[PDB]
Amino acid sequence: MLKQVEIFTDGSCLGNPGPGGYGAILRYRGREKTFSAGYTRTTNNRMELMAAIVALEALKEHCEVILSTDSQYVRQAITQWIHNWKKRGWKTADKKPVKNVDLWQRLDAALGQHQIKWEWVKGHAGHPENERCDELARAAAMNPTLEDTGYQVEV
Repeated sequence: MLKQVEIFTDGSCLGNPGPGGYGAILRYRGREKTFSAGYTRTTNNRMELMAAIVALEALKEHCEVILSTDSQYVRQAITQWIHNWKKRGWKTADKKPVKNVDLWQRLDAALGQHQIKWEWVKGHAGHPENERCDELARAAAMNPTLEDTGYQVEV
């Protein structure tokens, strides 16, 4: 039995927008859950954020999570932006809503219930669980069954 919740996420997209997917692996309680789905039209950044959201929301009590992703998009926002995004009320310098604000808020709500430790691996030097992730991310994109609502060529 693992003392720490462990999450592995990945996201993929064939275009901009194009069919995309995500694969997340959750090591919770004594089980190992596997999430995966593809969306008909979307972006790689929305697929990479979806990975984490869908995984953190499977957790039904306050945990100590360790998250592993090679996503630079998430890294950058967690490391240099998000802090600033709350204080300003989720707005850009030109007073418009940040890109993917719908998912950043959704994720901010999920990150909120837990003790979160981030692990930024390099796309080519991670665990096999990151590889199984990319793999699912890929397969998903090759067969979309859902629609990414909050997607906008826009805002």
